[PDB]
Amino acid sequence: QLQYTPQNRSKDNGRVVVEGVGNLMHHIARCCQPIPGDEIVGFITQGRGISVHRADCEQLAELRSHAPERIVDAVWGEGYSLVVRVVANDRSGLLRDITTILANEKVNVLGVASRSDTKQQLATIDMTIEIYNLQVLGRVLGKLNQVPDVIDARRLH
Amino acid sequence: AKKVQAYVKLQVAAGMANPSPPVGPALGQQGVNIMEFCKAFNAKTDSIEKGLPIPVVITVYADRSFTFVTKTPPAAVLLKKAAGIKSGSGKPNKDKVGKISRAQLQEIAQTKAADMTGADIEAMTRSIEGTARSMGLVVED
Amino acid sequence: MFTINAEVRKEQGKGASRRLRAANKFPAIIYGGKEAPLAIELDHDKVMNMQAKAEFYSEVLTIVVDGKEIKVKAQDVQRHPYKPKLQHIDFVRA
Amino acid sequence: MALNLQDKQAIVAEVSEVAKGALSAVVADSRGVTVDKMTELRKAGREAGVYMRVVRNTLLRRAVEGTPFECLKDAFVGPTLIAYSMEHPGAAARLFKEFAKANAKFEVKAAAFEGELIPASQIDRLATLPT
Amino acid sequence: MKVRASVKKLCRNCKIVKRDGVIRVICSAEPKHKQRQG
Amino acid sequence: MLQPKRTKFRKMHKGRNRGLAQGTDVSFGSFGLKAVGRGRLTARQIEAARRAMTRAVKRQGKIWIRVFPDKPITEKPLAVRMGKGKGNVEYWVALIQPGKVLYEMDGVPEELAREAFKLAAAKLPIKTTFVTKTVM
RNA sequence: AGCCAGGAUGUUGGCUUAGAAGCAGCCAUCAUUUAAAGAAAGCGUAAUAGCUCACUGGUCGAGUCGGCCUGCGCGGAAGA
Repeated sequence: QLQYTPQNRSKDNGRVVVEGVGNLMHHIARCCQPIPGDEIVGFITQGRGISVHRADCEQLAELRSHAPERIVDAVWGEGYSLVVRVVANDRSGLLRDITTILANEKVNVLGVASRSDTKQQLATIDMTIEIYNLQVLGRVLGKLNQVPDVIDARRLH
Repeated sequence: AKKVQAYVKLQVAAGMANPSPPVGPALGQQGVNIMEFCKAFNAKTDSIEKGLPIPVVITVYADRSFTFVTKTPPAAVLLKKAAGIKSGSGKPNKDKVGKISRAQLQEIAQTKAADMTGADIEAMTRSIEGTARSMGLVVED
Repeated sequence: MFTINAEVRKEQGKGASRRLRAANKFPAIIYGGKEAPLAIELDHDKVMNMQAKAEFYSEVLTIVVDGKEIKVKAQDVQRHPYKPKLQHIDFVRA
Repeated sequence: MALNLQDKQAIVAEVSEVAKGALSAVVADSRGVTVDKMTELRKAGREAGVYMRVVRNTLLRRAVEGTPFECLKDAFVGPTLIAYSMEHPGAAARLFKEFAKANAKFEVKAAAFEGELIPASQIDRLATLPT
Repeated sequence: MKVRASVKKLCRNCKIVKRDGVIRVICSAEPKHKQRQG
Repeated sequence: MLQPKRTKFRKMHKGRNRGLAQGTDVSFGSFGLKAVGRGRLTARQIEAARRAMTRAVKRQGKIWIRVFPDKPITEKPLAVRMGKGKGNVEYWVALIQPGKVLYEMDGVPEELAREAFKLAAAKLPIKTTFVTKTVM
């Protein structure tokens, strides 16, 4: 029920300035969920604006395999949204421990696509957030990392 | 001179000095004037170069009065210096950050040649290289 | 280099074999090339320490018996189900 | 440590330098400090690179089986700890007095080495430092 | 003092002892390690 | 737990546990915790062991479990008069003959294998012994 | 096995952090003098410093240390 103006934030633009020009309708690529990290070289789709695909990733590379001339780079202008994932030990509240750190977290924790299964203690969380600065994440990761049950805190592409 | 009855190192940079928070206690727990520490750290560093953290073996004699002898700038300091970096590797040896041609590992070595154990100066460089690796740097020499 | 002492076996029954095994020595067999396969009673412990080394299960080995030195190899072994000691050995007359 | 010949890597190394072994001096250093021989190995590692290098190993099993060669007077030099005074670059020279410099400086002391007759002087510090 | 059926070193400064046949892990450090039975 | 999904029959004769099991020599991993005594294993015991063995070495390393329960075990409901038909399979088990290697392990330094296996062995009802993978 | 000593330098290794200087956590883990001293095994601080180990050098005067397979015991062991 805690579930976006960010859908109008890209409309607020300035998130990208492709090859020397901004505005250009673009979006996050579900594969390399870019953030103001290691560049971005947005692909030009025939419709639906630019398909920013972070920078360097198979799909971003396979479009090279196709007709690469469609692809171009982009700076960043001025850092909204991101999907993140952390692995844990089964549960017994070790997920609630995440939920506890989730309670600690300040950023909007949207998609809480939790998972675990396996034949045992392997557990995870497909959390999605609106994190801003790149530095702010590791902080959460560090806050996630106090709990050794939080066996693998990390952002995923 | 008097041994170590209030002798410790330090980590300010260049001629810069004064605060208690970072290392004031080095003198703060001693009682020696922190402002005498300022001007006098410059008694040595009034000519000493910027942002290259140079430690000073505080030398407070067995009778309150003192002197001091800074170390020539640290190897880690002269790597932040020679590498073109500002900080060490994001993650050690598995990645690099700034180059230091061995003529510079050696020049810095000739800084330590009068401030460190040695016989083989390039071996001093071997220490500065392990130093370069541990902190993770563009190893080029 | 690897070398053992051995014996032509007397009775070859399961019983005599078993107790012989209780006698810190155990039956082993050697065959290949041509000779009628020969029963080889042999001391346990020596073989035990000798086998620990992996080379034992690959290299040419020399088995003693009345002075003759056959140069077989370690073809196979059957160990005790839950004890360190062996139980039986098969030798290709390399 | 390691087998006889490996401990001979030590003793044959020592003896290899015993060939240059002229002036003789010893001491049982059951007490000292890293700083002094840090500056002394720094000394040999400065004024003349590597000379009279002392990888001290004083057994009545090493100095003894290291004695036969030269400095026969080493027969009564082995029990308890033993320092190595070796000549090479300026034979029968100050190499001894350097440990006099160390003497006044906490090594407990060089403890009045009896010295031997290979160059000349024994317990006394040499009077001939080359003109 | 523990009187359980196990008893074994609880550091190293703990020590095995067989007084009256009875095993008692005395500990020259932690008083707590002291135990009996074995 | 580790019960077998589906079965030809929902109940089975008590049977006998004589003999020396075939699952002997180390196969997959680098070591293994061979059984020594004789006895049976409730599936939950295997799980208690697996965890109290896995957690012992964290997620690094690898663990094979040579045995499977499958044998059904019924029980008469409490305070029930004899006969009246077979009970109900309360739990599953595995007949374990001596020499039936259980948890084969791999990927970690031997000392660790000794470390964990000692623990899981503590959970187990039957005596055990560590074993190193052998060359033929 | 005890007892003497040393136990360092680059260097307070980096990253991180208010701070890591052996020891917040993540990685490097080489080099120098080396008798020998882990970019530190334990304690320890706000970081420090400090104290002890590894290891090495003295002493001493003979075996000694760690495992395996086994024979008999011991502990675990409380009722009217």
